[PDB]
Amino acid sequence: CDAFVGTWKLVSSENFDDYMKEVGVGFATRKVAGMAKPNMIISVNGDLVTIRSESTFKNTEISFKLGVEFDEITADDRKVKSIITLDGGALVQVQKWDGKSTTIKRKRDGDKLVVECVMKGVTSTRVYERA
Ligand SMILES: COC(=O)c1sc(-c2cccs2)cc1NC(=O)/C=C\C(=O)O
Repeated sequence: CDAFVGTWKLVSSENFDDYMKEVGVGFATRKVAGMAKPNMIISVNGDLVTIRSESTFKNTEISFKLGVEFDEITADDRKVKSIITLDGGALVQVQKWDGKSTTIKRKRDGDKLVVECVMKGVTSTRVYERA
């Protein structure tokens, strides 16, 4: 996942509130998520990949190996089982909890890192560029 390594800053967000509503995120948390201007910092050390999200409002970090299930507490405070794979050159994360699932796809497109979050056909698109 060398293509993904770096510090990325948010440049656009589309349909994020509706996505969060579909997942079940509370009103106040959606408000915070909507106004935050996060950086996404991706690094690799051998077979261990780390993805950090940082803003004045919230900091999250996951460290994982491709294709190995791990436990995660999400930014919106869900406890999920996550599996991340490299699928068509994209990093694809599936989160499962309470019999539900959502997919977060991170892809490289030109100079952009495009993040697509989908649940039950509701999709948010958040685009990042190098900081
Ligand atoms: C279902 O809930 C989510 O998808 C939440 S809550 C949240 C928060 C940030 C700060 C407080 S809560 C961020 C996200 N998600 C993305 O932020 C996912 C895409 C990204 O990395 O840009």
